[PDB]
This record gives sequence, C-alpha cells and structure tokens, in this order.
Amino acid sequence: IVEGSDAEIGMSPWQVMLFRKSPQELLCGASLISDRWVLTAAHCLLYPPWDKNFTENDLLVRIGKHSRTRYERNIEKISMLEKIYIHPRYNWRENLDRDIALMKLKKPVAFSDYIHPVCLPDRETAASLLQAGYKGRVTGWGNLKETWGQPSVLQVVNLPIVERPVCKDSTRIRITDNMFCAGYKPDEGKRGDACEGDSGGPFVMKSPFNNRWYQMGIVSWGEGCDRDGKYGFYTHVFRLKKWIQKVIDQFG
Amino acid sequence: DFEEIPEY
Amino acid sequence: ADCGLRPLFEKKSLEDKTERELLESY
Ligand SMILES: NCCCN1CCN(C(=O)[C@H](CCCN=C(N)N)NS(=O)(=O)c2cccc(C(F)(F)F)c2)CC1
Repeated sequence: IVEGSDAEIGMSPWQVMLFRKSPQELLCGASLISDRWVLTAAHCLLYPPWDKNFTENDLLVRIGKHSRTRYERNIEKISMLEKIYIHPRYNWRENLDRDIALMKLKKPVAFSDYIHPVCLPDRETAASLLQAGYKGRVTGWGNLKETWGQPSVLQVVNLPIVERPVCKDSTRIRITDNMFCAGYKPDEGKRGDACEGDSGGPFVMKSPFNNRWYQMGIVSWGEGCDRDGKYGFYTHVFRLKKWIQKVIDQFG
Repeated sequence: DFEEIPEY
Repeated sequence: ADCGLRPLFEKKSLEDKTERELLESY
C-alpha cells in the first residue's frame, strides 16, 4: 500500500495473507468470506505470461495477521488449501477481466477477535454504494512504493471510486463492466493506491444502512503504483457473485 | 525474510 | 449473518480512526 497508514488491531479481521511455502514469502492478499472459503484475485494464482500457475499444495493461508513477517503465535491461524477455483472466463490473455478466484480450506477456521468474515454485496448494496465519490478501503502487506520499501504491519488506505469515463481515459487497456477503478485525481491532492503484494486483497465499504462491512472489490491491476493520472482497478465483486454462489453451493 | 512457521 | 461486524469495533460499538472518512463520502 502506497501513502497509507498502519492498520489498527482487528481493523480488518477478514484480511488473509496468501503465503508461498518455498521460498517462504508473501504472494498476495485475500479475504475471508466464511469459515472455509477465501476470496482472491485469479492472477494471484494463474498468470501464464510470467510462468505463474500455483497449485493448492504450493500455498498456505494465514489469517488474523497484523505483522507482515512475524509468526503471530496465539493469534494468527495458518490453513491448508483443499481446492482452488478460478473463474472459467478469467481473461489473463488481455485485460484480466473477471479476475477472481475462490479457495476452499481443508478445515474450517475458528473465528476470534482477529479473525472474522466480511460480507458480500447483494444487488441493492452495490447500487447504493458503488458510486463515484464514495470511498472504500484497501488493505495489504504489499510494497510501500512502486520502486525504492516494505511494511512491518498491515497497511490501510481509503480511496474514492472514480467515474467510469475517467477510468477509461486514464489507460489504453480495455475496461469492462466487471471492473471499477478508485483513487484520487491529480488535482485532489490526496494520494494512495495498492501496490505489488496487495493484489487479491479486499476493497471494502461500510454500509451506512446496516453498519456492516462489504467487500465490493478485489485488488486487480494498475499501471505502476500511486502514479498521477493513473488509478487502481478492482474486480467488481457483485458482478461476479453468481459465479461465487455457484461454486459455493456446488462444492461447499 | 519471514519468521519460520511450525507444523503447517 | 454476523459477517462484516468486527469483534473489536462494531461488536463493541467502537469506531476505527478513519471510518468517518468513508461515511462522510456517502
Ligand atoms: N501476480 C501475477 C503476475 C502479475 N500481476 C498482474 C497485476 N499486477 C499489476 O497490475 C502491477 C502492480 C499494481 C498493483 N496495484 C493495483 N493497482 N492493483 N502493475 S504493473 O507492474 O504495471 C503490471 C504488470 C503486468 C501486467 C499489468 C496489466 F495487467 F495491467 F496489464 C500491469 C501485479 C502483477
């Protein structure tokens, strides 16, 4: 996260760290949506251009973390993966359209003060909250700068959803209805954005109607990190909820 | 680098 | 469900330090 701040303890209890077994390193962010399901970006698991094709046995899921590098003994919980499900129409060949994936844990994780699931949006949630100007929150243990370092603790930053025309005019890449972008404009002064390592993490919003946190997006892609005139792009969670439900009530 | 983890 | 209600915040009616910024934007 660039231009963000240290998260408070238990501020994002649904935050998940996708950890590579060997070499031991952070590979992506993710989120907890139930006691056995974790949501992330498909590009975190599959990206042929860079020879990335992780299998269930290559990763671990670390939940309830705050520190990036330390093993938080009596607090975090490390889970093994049973199966990975990538969206059938994930477009890694072009623009990362439908950049979404689900991971089923081998055993249900026990919730605690530091481990708790986030809600997924329904049609009405999306309609009222996904509007230009409305701010969401992005979290992760990714890089602090596009090029320099790395955080000792989970980082957080609030960013406003950007008008679709502005998102499209900021890039040469084809934007789809399954993506939305967020971030401050050059003339807004404020800054912030996700960066390498934050991929797959959640973009959440707190409903003013029922005061619950909803994951509206997944950190998907961007051109560089926190560059003026550029914006971070996120997977539109509600637009792909049908797929999410299909996989859950099929192998759940 | 990261701190080593156990049994997992 | 109980989703989206944080044990150390919503459940105890405590607010985090930047929650307000989101609310003011809605
Ligand atoms: N992890 C799988 C392999 C590459 N992935 C692709 C996605 N990706 C990225 O988009 C990174 C880092 C920005 C992170 N923050 C935001 N705004 N989400 N930016 S990027 O380095 O400019 C980039 C690299 C490769 C492809 C893309 C494209 F998909 F946009 F075409 C971009 C990180 C690396």
